[PDB]
Amino acid sequence: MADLSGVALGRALDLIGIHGINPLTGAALAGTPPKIIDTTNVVELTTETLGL
Amino acid sequence: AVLKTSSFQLPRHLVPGVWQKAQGQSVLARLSNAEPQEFGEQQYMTLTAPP
Repeated sequence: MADLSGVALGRALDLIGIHGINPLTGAALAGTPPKIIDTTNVVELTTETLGL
Repeated sequence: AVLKTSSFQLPRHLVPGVWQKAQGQSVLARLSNAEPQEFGEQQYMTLTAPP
């Protein structure tokens, strides 16, 4: 349990900075904060591009 | 008639050793190391979910 606490605080940075979700409940953070996945630069995988 | 070895009915020579097809060995004995165990059921602790 002591070891698992450290990794839970490490993982939170990615879940906040990339996704804007609260890790415990998995729900979105309330403020509509900036998150990396806000970007309009999406490449979306069709069944032709999936596998490349 | 001519005498032939046919009339003697001679026994065959036994040749030493046995010819055998090989047997496939245990994979689990090579992929998993044996742990020392005392006689009976063992119990192992697992982490079910992290905090």
